[PDB]
Amino acid sequence: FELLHAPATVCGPKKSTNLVKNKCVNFNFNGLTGTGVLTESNKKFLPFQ
Amino acid sequence: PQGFSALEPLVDLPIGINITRFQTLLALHAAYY
Repeated sequence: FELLHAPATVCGPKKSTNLVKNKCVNFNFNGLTGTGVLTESNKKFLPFQ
Repeated sequence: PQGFSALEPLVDLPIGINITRFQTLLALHAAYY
Protein backbone atom coordinates (compact mmCIF):
# COMPACT_ATOMS: atom_id res chain seq x y z
CA PHE A 1 0.00 0.00 0.00
CA GLU A 2 1.34 3.40 -1.08
CA LEU A 3 -0.38 6.75 -0.46
CA LEU A 4 1.46 10.00 -1.21
CA HIS A 5 -0.66 12.81 -2.65
CA ALA A 6 -3.72 11.79 -4.72
CA PRO A 7 -5.57 8.71 -3.38
CA ALA A 8 -8.62 9.34 -5.58
CA THR A 9 -8.02 6.97 -8.51
CA VAL A 10 -7.77 3.47 -6.95
CA CYS A 11 -10.82 2.78 -4.76
CA GLY A 12 -12.87 -0.24 -3.79
CA PRO A 13 -16.04 -1.47 -5.43
CA LYS A 14 -19.11 0.74 -5.31
CA LYS A 15 -22.68 -0.43 -4.73
CA SER A 16 -25.87 0.91 -6.31
CA THR A 17 -29.28 -0.08 -4.96
CA ASN A 18 -32.66 0.26 -6.66
CA LEU A 19 -34.51 3.55 -7.10
CA VAL A 20 -38.04 4.47 -6.06
CA LYS A 21 -40.27 7.41 -6.92
CA ASN A 22 -43.12 9.44 -5.39
CA LYS A 23 -42.14 8.49 -1.82
CA CYS A 24 -39.93 10.11 0.80
CA VAL A 25 -36.35 8.83 0.56
CA ASN A 26 -32.99 9.44 2.22
CA PHE A 27 -30.79 9.42 -0.88
CA ASN A 28 -27.04 9.53 -1.58
CA PHE A 29 -26.25 10.67 -5.14
CA ASN A 30 -22.55 10.72 -6.09
CA GLY A 31 -21.91 12.03 -2.59
CA LEU A 32 -24.79 14.52 -2.72
CA THR A 33 -27.06 13.49 0.13
CA GLY A 34 -30.40 14.64 1.44
CA THR A 35 -34.04 13.73 1.97
CA GLY A 36 -36.86 14.39 -0.46
CA VAL A 37 -39.16 12.89 -3.06
CA LEU A 38 -37.48 11.85 -6.31
CA THR A 39 -40.01 12.44 -9.10
CA GLU A 40 -39.02 12.38 -12.77
CA SER A 41 -38.89 15.84 -14.31
CA ASN A 42 -38.51 17.74 -17.58
CA LYS A 43 -35.61 20.18 -17.02
CA LYS A 44 -32.83 19.85 -19.60
CA PHE A 45 -29.18 19.36 -18.66
CA LEU A 46 -26.06 19.89 -20.78
CA PRO A 47 -23.99 16.71 -20.99
CA PHE A 48 -21.44 17.84 -18.38
CA GLN A 49 -23.93 18.88 -15.69
CA PRO B 1 -14.23 38.50 -32.94
CA GLN B 2 -16.08 40.77 -30.54
CA GLY B 3 -18.85 38.30 -29.79
CA PHE B 4 -19.70 35.93 -26.97
CA SER B 5 -19.56 32.17 -26.41
CA ALA B 6 -19.13 29.90 -23.39
CA LEU B 7 -16.61 27.12 -22.85
CA GLU B 8 -17.36 23.58 -21.61
CA PRO B 9 -15.03 21.09 -19.90
CA LEU B 10 -13.60 18.08 -21.72
CA VAL B 11 -10.86 16.20 -19.86
CA ASP B 12 -10.18 16.25 -16.12
CA LEU B 13 -6.96 14.49 -15.15
CA PRO B 14 -5.90 13.45 -11.63
CA ILE B 15 -2.30 13.54 -12.89
CA GLY B 16 -1.34 16.13 -10.26
CA ILE B 17 2.11 17.36 -11.25
CA ASN B 18 3.95 20.57 -10.36
CA ILE B 19 3.76 22.71 -13.51
CA THR B 20 5.67 25.97 -13.95
CA ARG B 21 6.11 26.10 -17.74
CA PHE B 22 4.17 25.73 -21.00
CA GLN B 23 4.93 25.02 -24.64
CA THR B 24 3.47 23.89 -27.97
CA LEU B 25 4.27 20.90 -30.21
CA LEU B 26 3.39 21.91 -33.78
CA ALA B 27 4.14 20.36 -37.15
CA LEU B 28 6.63 22.01 -39.51
CA HIS B 29 5.67 20.93 -43.04
CA ALA B 30 -2.28 31.55 -39.16
CA ALA B 31 -0.99 31.66 -35.58
CA TYR B 32 -2.25 31.52 -32.02
CA TYR B 33 -3.15 33.79 -29.10
